Amino acid sequence: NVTSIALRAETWLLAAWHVKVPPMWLEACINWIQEENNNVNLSQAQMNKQVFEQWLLTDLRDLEHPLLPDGILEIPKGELNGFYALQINSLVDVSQPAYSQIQKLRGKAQVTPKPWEAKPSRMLMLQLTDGIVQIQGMEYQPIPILHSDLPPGTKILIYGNISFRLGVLLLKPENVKVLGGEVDALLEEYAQE
Repeated sequence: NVTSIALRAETWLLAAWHVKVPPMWLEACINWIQEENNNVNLSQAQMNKQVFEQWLLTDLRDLEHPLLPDGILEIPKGELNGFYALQINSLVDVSQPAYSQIQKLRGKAQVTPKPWEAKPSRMLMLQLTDGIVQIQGMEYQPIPILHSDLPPGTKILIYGNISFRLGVLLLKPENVKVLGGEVDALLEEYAQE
């Protein structure tokens, strides 16, 4: 009964959202959901939905379930292929701060060229994790769906062919989908700074 529920929920999580979870966490999650709803007989569809929502609010470190390939941090330059439903511990634009510093360092008939210099585009740097390893994700090309206010713990789907350099993923719009969620436990950490 319970294992059947777990197997169907696990298949659904992977099939629908590319989410991968440890069986021990999953069965405990199902038990917890039944005890919360005071209902032992929720439909599979409703159980699937609530399990996914619990996952979105879960700190991936709790799962102790590796997602990323072993050796991504050791290869100086390469490409990552696959679907990874990861977690954003935090993010910040690194472009504006660097540009700012440079500006200060910049300053410190007759015609004079005044060669247009547009504002360097936003550069979001994400501190990512699958709960086991931590890696960085750079906004290599504009990715509007991402923004500096996404809460710590936000779950994000990283997929396709992704180039990486020195432990940093060079993310492009076609490699990202925001799944949402947040980790309350983490919101307490970064909201202090």
